[PDB]
Amino acid sequence: AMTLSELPLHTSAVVESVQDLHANDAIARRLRELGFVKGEEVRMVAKGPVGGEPLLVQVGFTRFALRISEAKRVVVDAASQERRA
Amino acid sequence: AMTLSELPLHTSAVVESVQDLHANDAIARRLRELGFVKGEEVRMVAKGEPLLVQVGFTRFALRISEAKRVVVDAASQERRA
Ligand SMILES: [Cl-]
Ligand SMILES: [Cl-]
Ligand SMILES: [Cl-]
Ligand SMILES: [Cl-]
Ligand SMILES: [Cl-]
Ligand SMILES: [Zn+2]
Ligand SMILES: [Zn+2]
Ligand SMILES: [Zn+2]
Ligand SMILES: [Zn+2]
Repeated sequence: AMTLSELPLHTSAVVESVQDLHANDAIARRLRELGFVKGEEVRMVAKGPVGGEPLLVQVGFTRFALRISEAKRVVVDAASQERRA
Repeated sequence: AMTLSELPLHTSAVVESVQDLHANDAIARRLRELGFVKGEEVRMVAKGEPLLVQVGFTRFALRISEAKRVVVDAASQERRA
């Protein structure tokens, strides 16, 4: 499945779910609590793919800095991708 | 391959290497610089998160994704007090 860690710059996508990386995943839990839920749009604002980290992503009107390991928990719908040019 | 994230509580093991999770892995580079090198002994002192691991006289509080990068020798495991 495509994850947020692979979302190209200036591109939005619809969140499908947030998958635990391991048992009792506090990071995954925190992401869900912050708005990363099925049906909501998330966009890659800066850094990543390429460039490096952190990945600056936006949900609603709030921006978060995520390591690739953190963004990889968020599964997005690849066919919902749209370039915000 | 056995990783530090799998080292049981109060058990020690010898580091084999540090594996990148992705290309251009800065965290992996930091671990290598921190002393997680081939031949060094690492001990799981607190949990089995956070995973508190000790190298020498330094205690590192690692998350599982960070510890999973550190590969250890399975035959080198030792139960400690
Ligand atoms: Cl976590
Ligand atoms: Cl990462
Ligand atoms: Cl990194
Ligand atoms: Cl983790
Ligand atoms: Cl990480
Ligand atoms: Zn993929
Ligand atoms: Zn990274
Ligand atoms: Zn740090
Ligand atoms: Zn974790």
